[PDB]
Amino acid sequence: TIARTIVLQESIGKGRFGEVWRGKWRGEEVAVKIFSSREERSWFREAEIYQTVMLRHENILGFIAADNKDNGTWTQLWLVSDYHEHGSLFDYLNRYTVTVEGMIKLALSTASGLAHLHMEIVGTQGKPAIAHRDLKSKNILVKKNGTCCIADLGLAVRHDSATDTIDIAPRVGTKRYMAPEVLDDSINMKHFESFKRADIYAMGLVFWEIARRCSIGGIHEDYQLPYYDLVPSDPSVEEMRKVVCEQKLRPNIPNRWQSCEALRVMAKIMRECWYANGAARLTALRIKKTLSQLS
Ligand SMILES: NC(=O)c1ccc(-c2nc(-c3ccccn3)c(-c3ccc4c(c3)OCO4)[nH]2)cc1
Repeated sequence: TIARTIVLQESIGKGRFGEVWRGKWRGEEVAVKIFSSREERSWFREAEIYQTVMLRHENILGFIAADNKDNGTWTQLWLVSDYHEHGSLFDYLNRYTVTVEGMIKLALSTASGLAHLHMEIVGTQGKPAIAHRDLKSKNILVKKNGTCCIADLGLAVRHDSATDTIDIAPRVGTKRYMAPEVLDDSINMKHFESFKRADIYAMGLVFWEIARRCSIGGIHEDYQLPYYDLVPSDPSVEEMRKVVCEQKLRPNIPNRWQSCEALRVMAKIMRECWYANGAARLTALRIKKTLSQLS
C-alpha cells in the first residue's frame, strides 16, 4: 500500500547508489529513491538507519517507507521520503543569495539536525548516537520554510554506548569534505567520537559555503565548493591530503565577514570546526546553542 500506490513523475537526480524521482502518493509529492536488486545491501542499510527508533526530527529528512515494487520483469527496491521542492542546499546556494536571517536559519537548522543525529537518547525507546560520515551541501535539503534537513544516511554508523562499539565494521564519503584525520588515515575508527568529530569538520565547510552567499548591502561571494581554489573538481585523497594535511590550508575567510557580527560568529565557528585535532573541535550541540543565541 506504499510503492503500489505511488506514480513516478520526474527524474530528479542520482544518489550514491540509486536514482531519485519525484512521485505522487495519495495526491502528495514524495521523493522516491530506487535501487536495483544488486544494490540490496545499500538500500537495506539506508532503510535500517532511517528506521532507527526516535530518529524523526524537523532537521532530518522525513522517512516514509522502504518497499519493493515488481514491475513484471525486475524488482525495484524503494525508499520513500518527504519531498522538498528547493532540493539540496548545494542547489539552493547556487540559485540564491541569503539574508543574515536566512544564513542563520540554514546554519542553525543544519547544526540542530546534526546535534540530534549525534545525540544518544537514553530510555526504553532509546535512540543510539549516529554519525553521518558523508555530510555535504549536496545531501542537506532546504525546506519551504527556509530550514534544512539532513539526508543520505546510508553511510551512517550507530553507537552502542555501554560497550563503546559501532554497529558495522567501518575511507568512505566525499573526498573534498574528508577531515584531516580521515585523509591521512590516522583516525581511530574503533572510537565513535572520532566519527562525530569528522562530521563537525565537514559541517564547518558547509557553513563556509552558506556564509559566502550571505548578501549584505549588495555584497556577497560567488557560489563555490570548499577548496575550489586549491584542488581539481573531482579531487583524489592524495590531492586533498597535500592541501589539508601537509600545507595545512582551509577555506579562506573573506575580510568583509569581520564587518558583521553574524558573519564574525560564523567565521569563528568555522575555525573551531577546522582544527586538525578532532578533539579540539566544537560539538554540534555547542554550535546549536551559539547559533540559537545569535538567532
Ligand atoms: N550526492 C549524494 O551523495 C546524495 C545526495 C542526495 C541524496 C538524496 N537522497 C534522497 C532521498 C533519500 C531517501 C528517500 C528519497 N530520497 C534525496 C532527496 C529527498 C527528497 C527530495 C529530494 C532529494 O529532492 C526533492 O526532495 N536526495 C542521496 C545522495
